[PDB]
Amino acid sequence: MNRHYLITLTPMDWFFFGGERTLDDGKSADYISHSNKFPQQSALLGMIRYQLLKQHNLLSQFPYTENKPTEKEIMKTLIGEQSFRMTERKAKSLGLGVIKQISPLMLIECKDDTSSRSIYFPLPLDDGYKVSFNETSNEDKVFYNGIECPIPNVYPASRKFFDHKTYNNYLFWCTQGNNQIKKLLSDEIWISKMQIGITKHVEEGEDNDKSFYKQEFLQLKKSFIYAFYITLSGESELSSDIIQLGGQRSVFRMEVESIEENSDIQEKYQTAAQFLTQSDRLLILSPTYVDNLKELSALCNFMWSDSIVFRNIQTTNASNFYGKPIKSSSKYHFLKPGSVLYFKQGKRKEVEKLLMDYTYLRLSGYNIYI
RNA sequence: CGCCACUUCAUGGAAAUAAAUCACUCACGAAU
Repeated sequence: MNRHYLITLTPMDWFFFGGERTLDDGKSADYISHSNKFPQQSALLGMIRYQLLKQHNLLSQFPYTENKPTEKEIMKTLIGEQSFRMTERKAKSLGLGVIKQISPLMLIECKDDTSSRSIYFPLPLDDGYKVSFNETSNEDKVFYNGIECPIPNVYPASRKFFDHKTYNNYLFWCTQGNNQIKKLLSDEIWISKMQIGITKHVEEGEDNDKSFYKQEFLQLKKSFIYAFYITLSGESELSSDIIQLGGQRSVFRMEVESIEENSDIQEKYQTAAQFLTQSDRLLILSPTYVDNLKELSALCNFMWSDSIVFRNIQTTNASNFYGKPIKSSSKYHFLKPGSVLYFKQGKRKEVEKLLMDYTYLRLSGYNIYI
């Protein structure tokens, strides 16, 4: 039937998950490139597809080449005809091969024990404060670009009011304790180094395009690994290997573990995130892509949200795999993890319906909440 | 007037003292 795996990635060296105004972008190519802390789920999909072809010896080698029909059909049945695409955001099927669903990438801490792994999540933006939202006729009201919404009274749940100077919840990641949420600073998880690189020969070149590039390489602290859950169609197999995930040939180690069958991985991820639940808000655990933010703000009053940029590399089975890849023509803005959507009385169901209507994005571990 | 010699052969003090003990300039430049 279907087969469920847990896939742990261990950084062998300093990795580089980059992208936005990255190098070789032109328009002041901006040699200084900073690494994103996580890869896009598209990178996860592509890595899975690349390794699936590696196991079956179906990769493209040598300069521009061709394909015979039967290997084309086996690539169809294994990986799919087309990469992760934003245009298929409302397709009810993943449009790929044996891959059905992947959980959002999760940060996992591996203590030196048989003891289980602690799952670390970004700290909710509302953690530490209470939002009361007093609404009995006009007593206070705010317009967000021309929409009526209640007033967000925010107090430190410890009265005073929200001092943005004290606000440091965006710098923390959380995990479950006995009954205390364990807060970890982002620096205690990711260490960064700036690298200076040049081309030695020196030929005719112009700045941002000849030499002298600086890249941010991230290292993940000792006992921390990246993980996700995958469902495969059952006629394939995933083998432990050494992978390339990210930019500048960032090399990782796959440990593929088979979890017991009949296990919906979405329920597993939500069980992991259960300790952050609050009855009055929806916690965004992974980037979300509501097609109308004004529509969402209609039913949510205070959206304690941030934004991340998403851009995808678009390739098919027959594409120049050695060349400037085709990037997604549109830049897609996603809701940062840890974002808080505060809804009206009731009305939770149709905002959840708006969030889950992107079933293709739900399957690629994006619009996940708790 | 005649005759005639012996003795002694460096001790004490001063044995280095003071002034200068590194100074100025350059402390990275150009292309990338």
